[PDB]
Parts: sequence; structure tokens; C-alpha cells
Amino acid sequence: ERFPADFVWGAATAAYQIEGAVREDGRGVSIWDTFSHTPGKIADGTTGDVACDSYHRYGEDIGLLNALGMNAYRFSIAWPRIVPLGAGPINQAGLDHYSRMVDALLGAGLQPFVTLYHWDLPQPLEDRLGWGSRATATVFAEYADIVVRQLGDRVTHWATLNEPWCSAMLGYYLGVHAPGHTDLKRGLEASHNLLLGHGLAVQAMRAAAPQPLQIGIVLNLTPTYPASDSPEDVAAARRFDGFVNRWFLDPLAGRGYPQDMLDYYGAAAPQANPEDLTQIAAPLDWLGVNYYERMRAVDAPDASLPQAQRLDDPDLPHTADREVYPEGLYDILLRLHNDYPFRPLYITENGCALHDEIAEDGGIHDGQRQAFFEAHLAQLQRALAAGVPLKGYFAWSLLDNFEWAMGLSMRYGICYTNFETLERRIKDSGYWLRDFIAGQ
Ligand SMILES: OC[C@H]1O[C@@H](O)[C@H](O)[C@@H](O)[C@@H]1O
Repeated sequence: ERFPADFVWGAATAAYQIEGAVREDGRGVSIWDTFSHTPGKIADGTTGDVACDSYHRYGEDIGLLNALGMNAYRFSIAWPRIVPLGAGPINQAGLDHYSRMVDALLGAGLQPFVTLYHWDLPQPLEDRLGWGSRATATVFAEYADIVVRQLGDRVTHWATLNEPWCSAMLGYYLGVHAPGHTDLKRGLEASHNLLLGHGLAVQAMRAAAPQPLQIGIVLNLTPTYPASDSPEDVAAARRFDGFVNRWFLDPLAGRGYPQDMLDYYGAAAPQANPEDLTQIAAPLDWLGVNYYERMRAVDAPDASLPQAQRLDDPDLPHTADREVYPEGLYDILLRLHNDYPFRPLYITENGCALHDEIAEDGGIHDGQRQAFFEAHLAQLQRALAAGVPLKGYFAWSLLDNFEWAMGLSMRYGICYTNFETLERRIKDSGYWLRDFIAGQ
């Protein structure tokens, strides 16, 4: 029934999804500025130019966090505000902005959990191949050093990357996210340079920090289940598990890349010399899990890689964009606890999108989202009872925002954002979380 007294309770955002102010105070161009301004890439014709205007309205965001009784806020720093050319001089005005924001959070009793990279690569670096180039890993580590030197007196909890599988595979192989390339080899090379950037940044951050830091990385993990026990379906489930989960977990754990996936990828696999793998496995203080969905896999040999397709279950609840499977959160946490070395663990994102509207009474009656949270929180209690060292939970998202290729049309907030007036309003699920946390 009861969570630990010192459990972290938060909500999460990312800079490009909320900030707006894309040209203000020296900000450079990111790959997502380029991509969202390319005709046809965003489903509803919107961009992040304004978004939630949180660059100016972060005080309102803090008011919401306080109204919800949270004790932490997960947000990202925009690399284009700090080093507008990607590699080059710093923009002190960008650092000063986040320094003021951090002081405002600490003044309100909210612990900042900062993500350094949440997908907004400076465009000048993409012009030089972006994550397809090892040089980008080096300059990412330089950016991490700069930020820690100025904010690390107040921020202890840092993550290097958010969801490298998305940046690599959606951005460079499937072409649905920025920068929008469609080449498997480039996607796998990007996955390696992301991991190398992470490892180089961890070392740089520890050397630059004015106090001991707690450094992690944030991964999306998808528990995978075969649709049947046939050799074909079990193999498809292992391939999908390797493609999303083990490709990242194993090198971070010091186990190299998974051999079964190297064999499957063949000539497309990156050249991973052992020096790189040692750097990638730099010791971490925590691991962040982003959990949304499971994969029930059936073999699909004529499909594209990894030749596994999803078998939908019409009996389970569905949101605006996903299938709901709360028990997968327990499963993946138990797997991490038993099979991998990372601890403690945080749930750095969990949430859902619905077709929310303001009702006649002025509230947002998002009962499915309340049920979503209740069901996932129950699974966390089960995981804690099994001994999983879980230390906090962050709802995605604090407020409705720019949901990447879906634009403003996919609402994940616990607070509703009116994108015309920029007013925020707490949804019923947000009041449920407030009252649940208060009872803890
Ligand atoms: O699609 C919902 C969320 O998915 C997570 O993978 C990303 O970190 C968020 O930025 C995104 O909004």
C-alpha cells in the first residue's frame, strides 16, 4: 500500500516539446526546428516555435508542480541554447536562463532531474553527419562539462541521454523523427555514437563537477512476449527484444553488443573496437526506465527488420495511440533487478495520450488516464515488494505539449494546455495524483 517516505514523485517534460522561444536569447537551430518546418513531416502542420511558451512561462509550470504536491521535476536543457553552433563558444545567456530556472525550482522545494540530451541536436552538427560521426560524441561530452560546471553546485541528478533507440532508429533508419534519414547502417552507427557520447560525457561530468553527482541514462524498454511457443515466434520475440532492449542494455552493462544481434545485422553492424566498449560501460549511479507498452510478437519474415510484427489484443484497453499493459512494468523491472547490474532505478516516464477536452464544468474528465496511473502504480508496489530498488516515479507529461511527429494533436499531459491562450488547467487525473501522493 505505502511507498517509501523519501520516494521521488515528479512529472517530466523536454525542452523542444514545451519551451518555444526558438530564436530568443541566442538559441541556435536544432534538427527539430529544421524537421518541423519541412512540409509534411508533422501530422497537423504545427511546430515547436511556440509550444507551451515555457521559456517564458516556467513560473506557471512551477505553480502546477506545487499544486500537484510533487517533489521533483524532470526537464531537459536545450543544447542549442548553450552551444548554438554545436561545437563552439558557449552562450552565457542560455546558461543563465537555466540557472534562474533551477533556483526557482529549488525555492519551491522541487528537486531538478536534468536530461542533457532530449533529441534537439544542433543543426550544424547534423550538417557534419550528426550522430553518424564520432566527432559528435566528443562535442556532446564538451557540452556536458560546460553545463555541469555551472549548474552542478545545485543539481545532483543528471541523465545524459533520453531514449537513444528513438534518436538512432526513428531519426536515422525509419525517418519518422528528426533528422529523418532512412538508412539502417546509419541508424546503427548513430546508436554506437550515442552510446559513446554517453560514456565520454559521464567521465567529463565527474571531472567537472563541483560535488559528487548521481549520473544516469534514460532508456525506453519494451517487454516482449512471443505470441506462441513456436520456435519461429519465440525467435521473433528474442530478435525484437534484442533490437530495442538488449542492444543498449548489454553494452552499458559491460557485456558488449549482443552477439545474436550482431549476427542478424551482419555487415550493417557498427565497428565497435574494445576501447569504445570500455568507455560506454562507464559506471552509472542510476538507470531511468521509460515505460509505455509491451510487444506481443509474431514472426513476420516478409516484413522489414527485425521481422517481428505486433499482435494486437482487442480485449485490452487502448489509449489514443497505444495498448495498455500494466503488468509489463513489473516484468521489465524484475528482469532489470535480477539480470542486470543497474541500481537504483527510477521510472522516468509513464503516461498516456487521450482525446481530452474541457467539459462544460471546466474540468477535464480523463478517467482512463486516472486508471492508467492507478494500475501502473500498483505494479510498482509489487516490484518494491520483490526487492526492486526503485526510488521514484515521473509522470509523462506535466502538460500537453508538442508530441514530435504528431504535433500538438496528441495530448499526454496531466495538465491541459490551451495552445491558443497558453492557459494550463489540471486534469482530473492530476488531482487524483495530487491526492494519492498526499496520502503517501
Ligand atoms: O510519445 C510519448 C513520449 O515518448 C517518450 O519516448 C519520449 O521521451 C517523450 O518525449 C515522448 O513525448
